[PDB]
Amino acid sequence: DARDIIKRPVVTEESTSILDDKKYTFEVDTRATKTQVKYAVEEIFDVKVAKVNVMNYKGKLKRMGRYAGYTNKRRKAIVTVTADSKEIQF
Amino acid sequence: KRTYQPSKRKRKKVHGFRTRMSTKNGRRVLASRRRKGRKVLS
Amino acid sequence: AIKKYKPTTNGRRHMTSSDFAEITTSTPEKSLLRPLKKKAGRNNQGKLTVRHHGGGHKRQYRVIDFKRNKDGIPGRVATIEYDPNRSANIALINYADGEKRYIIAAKGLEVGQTIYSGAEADIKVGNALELKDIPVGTVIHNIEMKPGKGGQLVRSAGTSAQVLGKEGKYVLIRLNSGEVRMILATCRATIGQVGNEQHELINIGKAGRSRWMGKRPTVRGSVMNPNDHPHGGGEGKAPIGRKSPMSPWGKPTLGYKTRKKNNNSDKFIVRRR
RNA sequence: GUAUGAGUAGCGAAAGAAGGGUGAGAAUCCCUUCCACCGAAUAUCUAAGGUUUCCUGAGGAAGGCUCGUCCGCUCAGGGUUAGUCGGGACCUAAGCCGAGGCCGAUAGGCGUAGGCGAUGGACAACAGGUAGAGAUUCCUGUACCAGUGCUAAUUGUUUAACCGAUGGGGUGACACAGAAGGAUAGGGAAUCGCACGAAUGGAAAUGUGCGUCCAAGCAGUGAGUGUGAGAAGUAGGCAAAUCCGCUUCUCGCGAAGCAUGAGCUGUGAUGGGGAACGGAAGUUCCUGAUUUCACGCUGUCAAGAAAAGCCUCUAGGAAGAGUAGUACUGCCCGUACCGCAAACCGACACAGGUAGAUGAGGAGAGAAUCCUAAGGUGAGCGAGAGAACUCUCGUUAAGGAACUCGGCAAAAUGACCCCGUAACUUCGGGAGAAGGGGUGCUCUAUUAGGGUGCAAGCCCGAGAGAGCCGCAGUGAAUAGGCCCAGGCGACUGUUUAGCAAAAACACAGGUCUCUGCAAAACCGUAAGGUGACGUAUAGGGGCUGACGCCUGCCCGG
RNA sequence: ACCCAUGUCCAGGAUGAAGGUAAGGUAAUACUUACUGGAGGUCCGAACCCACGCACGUUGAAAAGUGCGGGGAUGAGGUGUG
Ligand SMILES: [K+]
Ligand SMILES: [K+]
Ligand SMILES: [Mg+2]
Ligand SMILES: [Mg+2]
Ligand SMILES: [Mg+2]
Ligand SMILES: [Mg+2]
Ligand SMILES: [Mg+2]
Ligand SMILES: [Mg+2]
Ligand SMILES: [Mg+2]
Ligand SMILES: [Mg+2]
Ligand SMILES: [Mg+2]
Ligand SMILES: [Mg+2]
Ligand SMILES: [Mg+2]
Ligand SMILES: [Mg+2]
Ligand SMILES: [Mg+2]
Ligand SMILES: [Mg+2]
Ligand SMILES: [Mg+2]
Ligand SMILES: [Mg+2]
Ligand SMILES: [Mg+2]
Ligand SMILES: [Mg+2]
Ligand SMILES: [Mg+2]
Ligand SMILES: [Mg+2]
Ligand SMILES: [Mg+2]
Ligand SMILES: [Mg+2]
Ligand SMILES: [Mg+2]
Ligand SMILES: [Mg+2]
Ligand SMILES: [Mg+2]
Ligand SMILES: [Mg+2]
Ligand SMILES: [Mg+2]
Ligand SMILES: [Mg+2]
Ligand SMILES: [Mg+2]
Ligand SMILES: [Mg+2]
Ligand SMILES: [Mg+2]
Ligand SMILES: [Mg+2]
Ligand SMILES: [Mg+2]
Repeated sequence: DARDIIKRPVVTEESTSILDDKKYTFEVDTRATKTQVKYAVEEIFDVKVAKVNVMNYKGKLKRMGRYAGYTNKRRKAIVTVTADSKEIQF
Repeated sequence: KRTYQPSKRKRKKVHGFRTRMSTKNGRRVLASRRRKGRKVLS
Repeated sequence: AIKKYKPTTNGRRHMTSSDFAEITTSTPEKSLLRPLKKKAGRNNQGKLTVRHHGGGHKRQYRVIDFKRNKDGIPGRVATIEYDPNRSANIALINYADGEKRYIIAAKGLEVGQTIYSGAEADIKVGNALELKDIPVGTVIHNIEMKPGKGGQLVRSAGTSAQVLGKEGKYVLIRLNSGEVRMILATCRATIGQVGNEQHELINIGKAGRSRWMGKRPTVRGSVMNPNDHPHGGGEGKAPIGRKSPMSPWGKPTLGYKTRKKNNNSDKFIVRRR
């Protein structure tokens, strides 16, 4: 269920700035684990993963007039690969 | 000083769901709040 | 012995204490310590049931053999030690077995002495026998009401009973209160009085020292309000405006006998104090 | 819903000014410079709490007590990276739940095993960089804990290398106070280096300013502090023990050895940081901790958590075992921001309250006080007239409590040293009694003398003389008014949160009384508990209220 | 409010209890003087806690505060967490 653990990449200026150091920012299932993410990325892209970082984000409050609600709860992994491996592209 | 001096732990362990459902008379509170239809039970 | 403090300030103006000569060590036996936790007169329910208790120095329970089940084995007395949990002092006993126990210290018990228990034990301070096997007139302590339960009756400081006779299966005992009582003869007791005879003579000398001992203030009823006490009220200092003085729950306080009138111990009681 | 008061009260403690700039628009935003405020805080960290308030870019409707081009406001995008930090998968305390069980009109109450539960215990990473927003997290280096496999050696096979409890034992594991030391943070001098070397009379140096470094880990050491060693034998430690405990002998002690142990030296470092992109100096000495050694020592009485984890012991299991080097592996939650505050509690951007770690200098006993350093701020209405009255302050002729319920308030005293000090006294006190004097600067003076040091040098600074100036020398600020007599309560303490602080409560002490232990008394229907893991030198209740001398008569009710 | 367990806080200075040692003194004790020592609901005094007096506020800055003074401040202490 690699394709279900790894939902999306996180395309932002921070992320792109960080890609040159062979680090990849993925958005992931909130129940995933660091180790699952490791083996899933290794599966899905045939890279070697050295280290995997992960943070959890609360949902931000937004409005559209009379109607408030929190954006979805996010979990952002930052995989990094062994230097002697092939890159994930974006 | 003043009378509300907050704490999450105290709040939940007094007024929380498990404290209500531990007690026969706290399940009525929840039955009564579901009967009014409140968005929030405890 | 007793130590008067010079009146260097009014908290000491008449303070006296003990000098603690009888006590040799200040390091109790860790294997025999247990914890105690102050209850302050609170209950099962959390309610203050017994007033005037709470908030002293904390303590450890020193486990004390009142039973003396260890018969025939000799025990060398190692040391005499303070116990906050009692007025008396406690003597540590290393048996030849290797076992260590505490007992009540009796008056005259010295470090270095040897201790025995059972029918073959001579009548000597520290030795525990069945009242079956103790002669009349001798002075004892740590009497038990029931065999094998443990000594239960005379345990406090400077405190002594005296044997008066036999009744077959029973034995007459003058307890410290003057009460003569019938106690079974398979019930054990120690020979001797208790070491801390000076205890009663101590002037605490300070309010704080009773607090340290764990004792809250006693408020009188003549100050309380009528809701709170039957002596309460009156538009000044008022006398006890009742037939008798009264507790906070009615139930006269002065003279009124509170012992149950149909008690099973009545006929074992030969002469009330 | 709209008036009235009414364009009124108020705009919420405080120092701003000008120049430039942006902009449709500027007291209010941005920059600069001077100025001022805090500085045991108005600084730096961080809990709890709040939960996006953080950053960036736009914006000015409303909010902001004015304004606004700005914001903790609105929109939109982003931002929180952990084997080692903290909490869990580790432990337990008070307490809570509670299989069965005991109680009980029901409902349920109690409660064993057992399990949850930190504010405590255990537990392995440090220093730098990070120009929009995180950092012991990321990156760079150097490591540590636990495990795994791969190699290379070594060892073991059933009188069994090894592991070793779910059991046993030791440690863990501990109060309060006091004192002296060692070291170190820190602070400061010269020294060294870099720049300057000067506006207004003077100085090319006894000149001015700035700085004068670096961990964890590894190896070694060590102020020192604790502690006696071996052999035998075991009525004990639910069974067992080679361990603990006990006993008996031998050798006995400012001598080792064994535990800990702050710090120190070398590495780490042919790195990093740093004052002129690069990269200088980094020595010596004084003082010196409230930190650490370390509850280590000494003393006292009020006699000062548990469990796990560690070490060992067998019970057991045992055909695989550990050693080195390698490479790999190491989960979940939190991590933004505020955090004496405009983000928490207070309806407010409220003169209130909010736990702890740090918390510099001169003078100083000092975290006092005045001024200040690093660092933060200039407090969300202003300007200008300087009038009565109100408030907060400052000074006042002569008198000096005549005021007044009353010396309410205010004024006065105030600090260090020296002389000297009453009645009374429970012999401790009264007592800082009172009442009086002296305090500055210069020279004798690198001082007599001390501390430190191998010495050079560096700190503390005792009297004395001899002089100088002022109205005045703790020249500022901070810092007791005293005495006589008396009532009450002995005292310290407590009390009507938000009118009463007291002569009221309590207090130690006295006395009566009850209570034989499944105590009495109390809570509860009962179980069950407190009492009390106590035992009449103890426990409950009533009264009195230190101490001294005493406490009389009446038992008819 | 009372309590339970567990933590933590209290700048600096002063006084100088018991005890102990030594000299004197004695037949020996007493006893005296010194030194040491470090006790206390002890003293002075910030932080911390409280709240005695007065003034101001009194459609408050505040639904109990502010300012100037005031009491305690190693203990019957203050405070945090649960
Ligand atoms: K904790
Ligand atoms: K200072
Ligand atoms: Mg994380
Ligand atoms: Mg009582
Ligand atoms: Mg009353
Ligand atoms: Mg009544
Ligand atoms: Mg009455
Ligand atoms: Mg009257
Ligand atoms: Mg009358
Ligand atoms: Mg008008
Ligand atoms: Mg006005
Ligand atoms: Mg200050
Ligand atoms: Mg902002
Ligand atoms: Mg506006
Ligand atoms: Mg737990
Ligand atoms: Mg930040
Ligand atoms: Mg932060
Ligand atoms: Mg303002
Ligand atoms: Mg005048
Ligand atoms: Mg005059
Ligand atoms: Mg008059
Ligand atoms: Mg008049
Ligand atoms: Mg006055
Ligand atoms: Mg009084
Ligand atoms: Mg009041
Ligand atoms: Mg008052
Ligand atoms: Mg009394
Ligand atoms: Mg019962
Ligand atoms: Mg009275
Ligand atoms: Mg005091
Ligand atoms: Mg006083
Ligand atoms: Mg004040
Ligand atoms: Mg004081
Ligand atoms: Mg506070
Ligand atoms: Mg609380």
